[PDB]
Formats: sequence, structure tokens, C-alpha cells
Amino acid sequence: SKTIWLQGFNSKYVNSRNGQGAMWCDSDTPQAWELFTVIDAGNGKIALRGNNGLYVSSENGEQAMTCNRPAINGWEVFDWISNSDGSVSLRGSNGMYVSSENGEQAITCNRPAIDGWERFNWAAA
Ligand SMILES: OC[C@H]1O[C@@H](O)[C@H](O)[C@@H](O)[C@@H]1O
Ligand SMILES: OC[C@H]1O[C@@H](O)[C@H](O)[C@@H](O)[C@@H]1O
Ligand SMILES: OC[C@H]1O[C@@H](O)[C@H](O)[C@@H](O)[C@@H]1O
Repeated sequence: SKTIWLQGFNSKYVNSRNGQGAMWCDSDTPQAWELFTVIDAGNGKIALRGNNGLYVSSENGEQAMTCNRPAINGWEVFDWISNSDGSVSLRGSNGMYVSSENGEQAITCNRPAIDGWERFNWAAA
């Protein structure tokens, strides 16, 4: 039921970009576009509903990640990985990890391992 924000390796916050184009980890402070409702999608999987009421997609790693899907299936469910330092990682349905890409390009879900860029600090809004 909880609304959260996600802070990437570069200290900026994950931004839905209002469903226009790709998501970026580029905002200074968490505001409306940086808030995501965590959705229990069944069997330990989660989805994320953005400010626009649409759902985050891995895009199967074929393009940068987006927040424009009107319904959850799948590319829209993720494993919520709880890391030892209290950070979170997200694993898409293709087995790859959501990456802030250090804010140098739009967010992706095509990297097979958790490194610095794939670990997010988070908090309930
Ligand atoms: O306040 C709503 C949104 O406005 C946009 O102009 C900013 O880029 C977002 O970071 C913010 O969440
Ligand atoms: O379409 C596949 C997906 O559909 C969703 O409605 C389920 O909750 C997911 O766990 C499933 O992988
Ligand atoms: O059905 C698997 C996936 O197919 C894609 O074409 C859709 O854009 C995704 O939203 C969906 O989860």
C-alpha cells in the first residue's frame, strides 16, 4: 500500500518523467514524479505505479525503462531484493537488474549483475 521514492548511485531520485519517453535517475529531490506505489503482484513480485497511474516496465531490456503501461503483466513485475546495507535492487522478468546508469543515460533493465548503479536507497514517502 506504500508510496516510496528511490535514490540512485548518483544521489538523484528515480523519475517517472510522467510517462513521456524514458525514466531517468535525475531529480534533485523526490516530488510527485519520483513517487511510486509498491504493488503486491503475487508470489513475492512487485509492480510500481507512477504519478500518472501507469506502471513501470522493464521493456525487456530492449529500450530504456518506461512508466506508461495501463496494466500490469509480464514485463511489469519485479523481484524486490533486500541488500545487506539496507538498499534495494529490482530484478526484471528477463533476469536483469534495474540500473540508474549513474544518471548518464536513461534507466535500463539489461545488466545481469548488481553493482553500484543497480542499488537504490529507498523510503516510504
Ligand atoms: O512536481 C512534479 C514534477 O515536476 C517536474 O517538473 C519535475 O521534473 C519532477 O521531478 C517533479 O516530480
Ligand atoms: O502476465 C504475467 C504477470 O501477470 C501479473 O498479473 C502477475 O501478477 C505476475 O506475477 C505475472 O508474471
Ligand atoms: O506480455 C509481455 C509483455 O509484452 C509487451 O509487448 C508489453 O509491452 C508488456 O507490457 C508485456 O508485459
